[PDB]
Amino acid sequence: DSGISPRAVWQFRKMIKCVIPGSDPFLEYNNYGCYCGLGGSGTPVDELDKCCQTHDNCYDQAKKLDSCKFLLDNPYTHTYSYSCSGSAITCSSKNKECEAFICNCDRNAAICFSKAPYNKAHKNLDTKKYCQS
Repeated sequence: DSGISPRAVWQFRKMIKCVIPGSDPFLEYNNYGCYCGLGGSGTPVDELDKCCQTHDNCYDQAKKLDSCKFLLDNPYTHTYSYSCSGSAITCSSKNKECEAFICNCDRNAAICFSKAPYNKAHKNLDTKKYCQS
């Protein structure tokens, strides 16, 4: 399997631009700390990492919904509709059950990330050293 995290799923890539400037900010939010990769272990290393853990937990909860089958197999399985004005992000009422749920996971993550300092030293942290459980 590709081992893709929620932060590589297609619509998250778009939504994160509501609050983080730049062309492809999603890349910054993959494989950072102990949790911004797929799953994770150990204690989150900073506030941004805590946001990732919660985002991961949110998608794990999503997996309990029957229409969330295949979620995280690749970036393209689920889409959804949202709008945003900075951190004012609205998940469209017309979203179906799984779509709505992951939109809300992404929204919560985007808002969390808008408040978390980006600590470059933690990008591709040595998880074998710092992320032991």
